[PDB]
Amino acid sequence: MEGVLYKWTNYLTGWQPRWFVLDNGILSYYDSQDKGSKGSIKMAVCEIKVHSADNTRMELIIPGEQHFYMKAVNAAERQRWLVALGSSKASLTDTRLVPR
Repeated sequence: MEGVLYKWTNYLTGWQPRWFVLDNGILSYYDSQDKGSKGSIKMAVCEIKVHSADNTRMELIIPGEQHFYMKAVNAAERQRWLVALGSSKASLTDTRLVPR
């Protein structure tokens, strides 16, 4: 699978588009669909977090190593990425009650 996902940089530069490519359990990310990758992550050790409130955002977390925040172009895209990235994983759902 391949396509654009936005990567959260920081509060100032915010969402920046990158080209992502999933192959053999490795999610690689490039500046543009155009020589070799400029980065990658091992899906095998990665957890994926998604909030019920939002339909495009997702968070990749490598326990003990790091956490990032991604955003698909649209809701349909995100689902597509989720199936590809996480169909083999188990899910754990938590609900939190907070002051209004």
